[PDB]
Order: sequence, then structure tokens, then C-alpha cells
Amino acid sequence: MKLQLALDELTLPEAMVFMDKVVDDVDIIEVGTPFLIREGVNAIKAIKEKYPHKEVLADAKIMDGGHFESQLLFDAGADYVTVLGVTDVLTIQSCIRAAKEAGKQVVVDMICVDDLPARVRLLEEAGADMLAVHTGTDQQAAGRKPIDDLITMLKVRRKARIAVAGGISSQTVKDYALLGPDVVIVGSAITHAADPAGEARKISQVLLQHH
Amino acid sequence: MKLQLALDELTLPEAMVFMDKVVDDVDIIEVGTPFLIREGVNAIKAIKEKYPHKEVLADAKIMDGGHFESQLLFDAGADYVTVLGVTDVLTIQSCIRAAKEAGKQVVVDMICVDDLPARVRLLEEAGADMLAVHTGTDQQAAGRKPIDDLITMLKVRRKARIAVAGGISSQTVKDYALLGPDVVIVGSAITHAADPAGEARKISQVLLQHH
Repeated sequence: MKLQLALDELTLPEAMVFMDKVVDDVDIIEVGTPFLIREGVNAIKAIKEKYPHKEVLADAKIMDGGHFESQLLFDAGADYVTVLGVTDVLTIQSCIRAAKEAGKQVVVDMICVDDLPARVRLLEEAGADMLAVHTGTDQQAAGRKPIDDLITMLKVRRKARIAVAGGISSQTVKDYALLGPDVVIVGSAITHAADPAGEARKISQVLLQHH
Repeated sequence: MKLQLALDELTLPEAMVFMDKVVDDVDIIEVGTPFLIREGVNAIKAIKEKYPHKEVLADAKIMDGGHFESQLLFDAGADYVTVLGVTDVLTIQSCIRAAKEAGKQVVVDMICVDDLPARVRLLEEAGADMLAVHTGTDQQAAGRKPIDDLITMLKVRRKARIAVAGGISSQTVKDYALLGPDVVIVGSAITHAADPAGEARKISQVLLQHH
């Protein structure tokens, strides 16, 4: 399973400096939504330029204008883009079409999806190939965690590759790894760590320890 | 009844030139989501700097990290920020708190909201002050329109200010104006018009007919 690192609240200069601390233990660099909104597509270009051998995820959380926004992101160097599971299937399909043209990948972020099993069935039969269960940072602040949603996802999914995000840290990463997601997403645990390299090491170690 | 102009697919230099054609007939300048993603917060700053007397809306379609992203947008000069009606009430409340701090305004975009009446009841009770019914551009491409949703919204809303968006043009703006929305949102009809100024004039004229 891959380690995806969410860069949410950093500026581009801050992110360029921070990545040097952890990049060797990270598989996917995520340009977080506020980061994208802050800097624009230049964030993707700059990061993909500095770390050409690393995969870059653009966390656009697309809700509309699927193909146009996806293409903008892919053209900029992104290897993945996120679209909201709560959006219309038309939009999800437009994003995926843009991904296919680029030979890249759409990740459907299932944050706030009310009926997970029904939605998963619908999205998979619509062509969705990779789904992320996600308890958002605002939800985490209220004490919520993604594990219950991950459990349902793993029971219902047929073929989809699966990612999981929601305040995961070195203290809890094993709980998630044991369930066998394809991608574990971590942000705050690492970006706000006193020793980011250390936290990154301990998390990636767990992911590797679970073949 | 205000006219809000959505700039979705333009670059910043294109937007700056385009606005000079229509600005006198628009009340709210909207930096659309792909535009924000493309350019970043600089799009808001540049536009608010050139047109200081015009209101600027950042169509961020916030789904998470409400306060942080809203504050970033408001600091940048935005008068409004959009948050997704489908997101968690916690995120909606976070955005609104950020707006109150800045003395500005959050617009809840109700795009893809499954159960409109139940959702506006919930949001209005939670503090939501301004709601936008919205059939997205991807949905429009499939032949859908916002009017049915606007009818329900107007029947259910208690005190919320109401906006409407969904492929509205000079040929259909009358149907919407008659229902008495507070804000009419137009994008493609104007940005792709052979005569942008003329389309902006025809639409703003209709809005004024309804004192």
C-alpha cells in the first residue's frame, strides 16, 4: 500500500522546503484543496518538476465542469485528480474520460456520502476505478474517524482500488493497514510533526510491514 | 435582483480584458471554480483591485477545511465564497464563522442536493443565510435546468436570500426573474456571446424590469 501525503495549508515555498524532509518515504504527493486554491495549477507544475519520479495528486474535489477542470490539472502534470462522490455521475464520467485521454487516474473522494453501499455500486458500474473513503478535517475536529466507512467500503467494493484519509497518524496507521487499503493518506500527522521525517518513517514502515 | 457573472474557463488576462466589455451591467463578478484552480487567489486580488466598486464572489465550492479556505478567500478580497450544500453542516458553519469575522458572506451552493426541502430546513436552522440553486454545467449538457429546483426552493425557504444558476440566458432570464430570485447567475450566455455587452444588457434589463 502506498503512502499519500496531503499538503493542505502550506504555501508553495513552504511545501518545496518541507518535501525535502520526507519525500523519500512518500509515494504520492497530494496538493491539497486550499493549496490548489491558494497557488493555482503552478503548484502542481512546480512540484512535479522538482520530483519527477514521484506521483502527484491534485485534490481539486471536482463538483462540476468535470472534463475541463480535470484536463487543466492533468495538463499541469498531475497523475491523479479527485472528484466528489456526491456529485452527478455525468461529472464523474467526464473526469474519468479526461483521465483516459491522459493515461492518468481519477480518484472519487467519498467524503460526506450518505449511502455508501448504494453509491459505491452505482459508481463502479459507471466506471469508477479508484475510491477514497474520507472523513474530512472539519469532521475530524468533531472527533470522527474514517475506519467505519473503510469497513463498509471494503465489504461492498468489487474491483475499485481503495484509499483512506481522515487524520491517520503513526499511532493509528496499523488499524488501517491491517484492513488492506491500496493507499493510506496522511496529512496533519506529518505536516505538523515536530519531526516530520520521523513521523513519515514510522508510518511508511507500517505500510511496508503489511505486504 | 442582482446579476452575477460567472467567469469559469477564462485565464486571468482573458478575464481582465473581457470584464471591460460588460462590467457596467454586472453587480457581482464571479471567479469560477476552474478559474480559481487555474490562477489561484491572485485571480481574486487582481479583479478586486481593478474593479474595487464591484462585488467579487469566489466560487470555491468548499467541501472541507471550511474556515481555513474561506479566510484565505476573504483575505484575498472576496466578498462572497461558495460552500457545497452537500457538505457537512460543520463545514458550512466553519465557512460562515469566517464570513462573520470578515463581515462578508457565504453562499451555499445547492448543486446535486438530493432532498432540497429537508436540506434547506437543516441549513437555514444551522445559520445559512444565502442559498443558490444550481444545475451544474455538466448537468446542463445533459439537458437539465434549475427552474424546477428554484420553484421548490422558493416554496420552502424561510428567510434565506436566494440565487439561481444553470445556463440562464437572455432567452430564458424572464422565466426566472418572474419568480423573484435575489441573484441571477449567468456565465456561458455572456462569456461565449458574439456580443457580450449586448447579452449582458438584455439580461440586466430584464432583472431591472422587476423592481
